[PDB]
Amino acid sequence: MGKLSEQLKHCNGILKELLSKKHAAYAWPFYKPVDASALGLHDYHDIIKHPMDLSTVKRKMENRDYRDAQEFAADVRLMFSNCYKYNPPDHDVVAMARKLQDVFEFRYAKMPD
Ligand SMILES: CCC(=O)c1c[nH]c(C(=O)NC)c1
Repeated sequence: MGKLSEQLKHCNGILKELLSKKHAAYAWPFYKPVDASALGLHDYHDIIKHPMDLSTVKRKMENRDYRDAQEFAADVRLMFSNCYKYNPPDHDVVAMARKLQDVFEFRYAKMPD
């Protein structure tokens, strides 16, 4: 297969891992779009202009929306950045984001050339 295909297989592997039971204890806040209204976060969409979550990343991967690994990584990192922008840095969800980003960055680094 081509490099872009092989790199997107690596990306799909990472996505499956981020959604796996292994990481569920800290990944679960990132599974679905933030329901701002339901959670009482009435300022969320004033602060976060581009919401992102792992179900949206999964839909985009399934729809062949991602043309390369860089585009995939941009959405996963946008998801983490939204968490660091919105939440005070001492909040539990930020610790969970940092742990899941550690999983992401270390495996993303193993991208086949
Ligand atoms: C009620 C508080 C709450 O559930 C929450 C706060 N921040 C987030 C978040 O950034 N989720 C990605 C969720």
